[PDB]
Amino acid sequence: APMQAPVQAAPACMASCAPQCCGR
Repeated sequence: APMQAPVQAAPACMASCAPQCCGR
């Protein structure tokens, strides 16, 4: 049971397009 880092699910968020593709 290895402890993994959960990914907060973003809404179509991409750095290059962020923070617009991340809505805000």
